[PDB]
Amino acid sequence: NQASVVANQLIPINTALTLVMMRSEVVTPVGIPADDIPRLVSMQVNRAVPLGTTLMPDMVKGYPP
Repeated sequence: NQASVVANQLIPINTALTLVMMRSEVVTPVGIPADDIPRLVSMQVNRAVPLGTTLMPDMVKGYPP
């Protein structure tokens, strides 16, 4: 029942995250926790993230839990 951040649209490379890009969903494997969505705003991804992909810690520049 742990929810993760999932891409609500394709997120292009080297693009700053906004709220409309991030939804929460119970997926496996588990990625960045959904509660970290506010922290992620304005952070950039280091690769394109397709629609429906779980955001993982290694995808986000500067992310540490």
